Amino acid sequence: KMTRNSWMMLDGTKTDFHITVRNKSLSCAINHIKIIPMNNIEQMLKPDYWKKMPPDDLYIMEKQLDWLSKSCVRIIKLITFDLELDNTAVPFNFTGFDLLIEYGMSATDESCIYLKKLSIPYEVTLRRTIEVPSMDIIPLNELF
Amino acid sequence: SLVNSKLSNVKFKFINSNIKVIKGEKFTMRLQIINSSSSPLDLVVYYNNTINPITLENQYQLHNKYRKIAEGIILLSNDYKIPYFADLRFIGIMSGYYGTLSGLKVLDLNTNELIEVGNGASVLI
Repeated sequence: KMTRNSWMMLDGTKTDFHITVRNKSLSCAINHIKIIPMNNIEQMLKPDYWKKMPPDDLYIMEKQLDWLSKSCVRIIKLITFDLELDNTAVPFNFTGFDLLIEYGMSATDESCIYLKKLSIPYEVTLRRTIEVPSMDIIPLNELF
Repeated sequence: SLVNSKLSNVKFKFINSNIKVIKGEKFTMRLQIINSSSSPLDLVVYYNNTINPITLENQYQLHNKYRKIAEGIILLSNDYKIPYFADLRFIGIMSGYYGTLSGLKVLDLNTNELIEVGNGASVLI
């Protein structure tokens, strides 16, 4: 459970490891470095609004609530591992955005899709820093 | 100088002199608000830079009046919440005699009446 950020592109290196059960405390052989969350949100939100430019009756506006989290996932390869560097990169976030989650995939295989799920809760609020609530357009005619 | 209200005891005057000289650059303009202190607050300004959409020569005379009201000056702090004294912030684009510069409208947020301040002038030469 972390805390709030402003509209900057910050990063998170969380302290506690998850469980991630395997043989023993040997190396996980593929460790993520740039996790990059909120690089799903800029190909959710523009396909939200560019089908909001006709009237809304689409399947993307059909009782969907995956914008409350926009929960990405981190996939890996073949024990407990401390959390990586996030680079959360918040610049295009809606005002209804209030939470995140990370269903981490714990892989191990010989010739098999044998995985598990490891999920994290994250609460974060927003600094509404600056807003432009209006615009208007004026032409001109004088040479100065 | 002064115009009285329609709803409250509020009166509007301009402390700076109503005939004033400026070029096309920036200038400082200052407005009096004196009322009764029963609800001494919640007025808003806005200049409303849009054309009032409106005989043929009068048909192109009322338009050319309105197209130099709504294009001449621009108010650089519109939606100014008042709280007495306020220095309203304009810059003018094109030049002329803007006697009774009549775009700017204050309004009482309870019981919305379109209060107008049709006073003041500005030559821009």
